[PDB]
Amino acid sequence: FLTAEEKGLVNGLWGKVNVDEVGGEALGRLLVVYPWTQRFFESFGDLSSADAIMSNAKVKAHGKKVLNSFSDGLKNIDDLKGAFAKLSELHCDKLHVDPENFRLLGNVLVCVLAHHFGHDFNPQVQAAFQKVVAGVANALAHKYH
Amino acid sequence: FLTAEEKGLVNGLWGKVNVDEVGGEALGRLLVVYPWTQRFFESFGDLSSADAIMSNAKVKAHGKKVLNSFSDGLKNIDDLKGAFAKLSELHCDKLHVDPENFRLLGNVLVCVLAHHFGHDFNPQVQAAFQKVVAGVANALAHKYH
Amino acid sequence: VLSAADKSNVKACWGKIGSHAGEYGAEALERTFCSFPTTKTYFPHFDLSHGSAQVKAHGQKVADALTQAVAHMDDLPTAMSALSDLHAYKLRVDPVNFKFLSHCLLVTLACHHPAEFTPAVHASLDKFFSAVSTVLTSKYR
Amino acid sequence: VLSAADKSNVKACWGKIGSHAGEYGAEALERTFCSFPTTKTYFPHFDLSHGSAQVKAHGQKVADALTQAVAHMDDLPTAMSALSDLHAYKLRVDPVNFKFLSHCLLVTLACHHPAEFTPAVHASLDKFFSAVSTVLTSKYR
Ligand code: HEM
Ligand code: HEM
Ligand code: HEM
Ligand code: HEM
Repeated sequence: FLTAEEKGLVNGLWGKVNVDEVGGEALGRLLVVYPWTQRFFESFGDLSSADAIMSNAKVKAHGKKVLNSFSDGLKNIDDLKGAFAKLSELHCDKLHVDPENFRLLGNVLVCVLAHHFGHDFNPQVQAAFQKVVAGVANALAHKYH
Repeated sequence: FLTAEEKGLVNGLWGKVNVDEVGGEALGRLLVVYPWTQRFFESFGDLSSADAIMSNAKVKAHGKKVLNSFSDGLKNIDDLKGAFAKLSELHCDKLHVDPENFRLLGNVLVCVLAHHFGHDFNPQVQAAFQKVVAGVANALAHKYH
Repeated sequence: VLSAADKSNVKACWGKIGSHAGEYGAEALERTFCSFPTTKTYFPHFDLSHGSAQVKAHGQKVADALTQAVAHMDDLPTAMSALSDLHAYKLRVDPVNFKFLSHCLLVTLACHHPAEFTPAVHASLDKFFSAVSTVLTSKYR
Repeated sequence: VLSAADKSNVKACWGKIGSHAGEYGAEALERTFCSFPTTKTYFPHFDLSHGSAQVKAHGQKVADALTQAVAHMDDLPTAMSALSDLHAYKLRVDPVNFKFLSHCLLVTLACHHPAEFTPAVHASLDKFFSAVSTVLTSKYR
C-alpha cells in the first residue's frame, strides 16, 4: 500500500510529532474551519469561539485519541481496512457521520503538520501523508451500510 | 468484491443485455448529456446533434468495446485492479482523462439499463450495479501517476 | 445556464409524470438510500425501511419542491431561497449527496417513462436537477 | 458569505506574503501535481519536473489572479469573469481539483507563515479560496 520510500518519509516525520498536542490542534481546527462539524461534539461543552474551541479540554483529549488512531493505523498500513473496521461501524451506526467529512479531518491534520514542520514539510513528505489520510478515510468509510 | 446475492443480480441482468448496442447507447448519451466530453472524440466525426451522435457508427463501435471491458471486469470482479490496469494507464498516459469523469459513464450506463429493463431494474438490482460501476471507476483510476 | 429547449423538455416530461411525481420522489429516495447508503446518515431519526410511509411522505415534498422549480426555472435562486437555507443551516449536506439523488431520480424517470427519456431529455433533466442542487448547496462556501 | 474579519484576515495574510506570491503559487501547484497526480492531466503540454520554468510561470499567473481576488472580495464574480469561462467551459476542470489546489495553497501558507496561520486565519483563507473557485466553476453547462 505504501512504498518503503514513502514509509520512511511518513514514520520519519511521525516520530517527531508531539503526540500530546497535534491531535487536539487538528480536531480544534476541524471545528473552527468547518463549523457544522461542531453539532457532533456538543457533549464537549463550550464551542462558541475559536479561542474556546482551541482551549477546550475535551476537544484536546478527543484529538489525542484520534491521533493515536492514525498512529496505530500507521502500524497496520498494509491492512487499514481491518484496523478501522470497528471505528467505521461506530461512525456509521452510532455517530451518523457522512464519510465526506472524513476528508476534512485528514486535510486539517496535514495543515497542522505543515504549520508545525514548516520547511521540513516538503512536497514529497506531503504527498505521502496525503496517501495515508486518504486510505485511513476510505477505511473509515468501508463499513457503512 | 460482491456478495453471492449481488453477484446473481449483477450477472442475472447482464445475461439479458444486448452487447452490440447497450454500450453504444451509453457512450452516445455520455456525449449528449455531457457535450464537453466530445473534446476527447473529435476523430469520431459528426458529433453535432443528438441524432448525429446516436446514429454514429464509430460511437457504436467504441461503445461496444467499452461494454466488453465492463464484462471483462464482471468475469474478474475479484481483481478489478488487475483487469483494468492497462486501461487505467491508457486513459492516464495517453488520453489524459480526469478520473473524476469515469463515474459519468458509469452513471449514463446505469440509466440505459434503467431505460431498457424498467420495473426489473429494481432498487436492490441498481445498488449492486453501483458497486460494480464504482469498482470499475476505481480500477480505471488506480494507475494514474 | 439552461437553454430554451432544456426548459421545454423538463416541462413536457414533467407533464408526462403528472400524478406520479410523489411516487417518483419516494422511489428516488428509496434508490438513493439503497444505492448510496451514506446518505442515510442525514436521516438518523427516520424509518428508512423498504416502503416506509415516512420516506413516501418525504418523497412527496421533494417532488413538490421540484414541481415548484419547474414552474420557476427562470430564477431558481429566488424560488428556492427558503429551501437553500434548510440544506445549509440546519443540515449542511455535502454536495455529493445531491449528485446521488439527481442520478437516482433520472434512473427513476427512465424506469417509468423510457419512451420520453430520450438522450436529449435525459440531458435537459440532468442540467435541471443539477441547477436545483446548485441553489440548494449555495449558502455553503 | 465572507465576513469583515475574513476580509481583513485575508488581506493581512496577503500583505505578509508580499513579493513571495508567485513563488508560493509555484509551490502550491507543484504540491498539487505531486499529492494529487490526476490534476496533472489538465497540463499535458507542460514540463512538470521540480524547477520547471513553465510551472514557475503559471505559478505567477495564479498568484496574480488571487492577488487581484484579494482586492475584489465583495465582487469576485466581476473580477474573475474571463477566468470563470476558461476553467468552467473552455478547459472543463472538475470542481474537485479546485479543492486539491486550494488545500495545497493552505499547506504552502502554513509552511511559510506559521505565526500568521492561526485557526481563524486558516478558516478565512479556506472560505476565500472556496469562494474564488466557486466563481471559476460557475460557467459550466
Ligand atoms: C479522519 C477521519 C476520522 C478519524 C480517524 C476519527 C477517529 C475517531 C476515533 C478514534 C474515535 C473514538 C474516540 C473515543 O471516543 O474513544 C472517534 C469518535 C468520534 N468521532 Fe471521529 N474520526 C474521524 C472523523 C470524524 C469526523 C469528520 C467527525 C464529525 C464531523 C467525527 C465525529 C466523531 C464523534 C462525535 C466521536 C465520539 C466522540 C465522543 O463522544 O467522545 N469523526 N473518531
Ligand atoms: C469507467 C468508464 C470508462 C470505461 C470502462 C472506458 C473504457 C475504454 C475502453 C475499453 C477503451 C478502448 C476502446 C478500444 O480498444 O477501441 C477506451 C478508450 C478511450 N476512452 Fe474510455 N472508458 C471510460 C471512461 C472514459 C471517459 C470518461 C472518457 C472521456 C470523457 C474516455 C475517453 C476515451 C477515449 C478518447 C478513448 C480512445 C478512443 C479512440 O480509440 O478514439 N473514457 N475507454
Ligand atoms: C433535488 C434536491 C433536493 C430537494 C428538492 C429536496 C427537497 C426537500 C424538501 C421539500 C424538504 C421539506 C422540508 C421543508 O419544507 O422545510 C427537505 C428537507 C430535508 N432534506 Fe432535502 N431535498 C433535496 C436533496 C437532499 C439531499 C441529497 C439530502 C441528503 C442526503 C437531503 C436531506 C434533507 C433532510 C435531512 C431534510 C429535513 C428532513 C427532516 O429532518 O425531517 N435533501 N428537502
Ligand atoms: C485558485 C484557483 C485558480 C486560479 C486563480 C487559476 C488561475 C489561472 C490563471 C491565472 C491562468 C492563466 C490564464 C492566462 O495565462 O491567460 C489559468 C489557466 C489554466 N488553469 Fe487555472 N487557476 C485556478 C485553478 C485551476 C485548477 C484547479 C486547475 C486544474 C487542475 C486549473 C487548470 C488550468 C489550466 C489547464 C489552464 C491553462 C494553462 C495554460 O495553458 O497555460 N486551474 N488559471
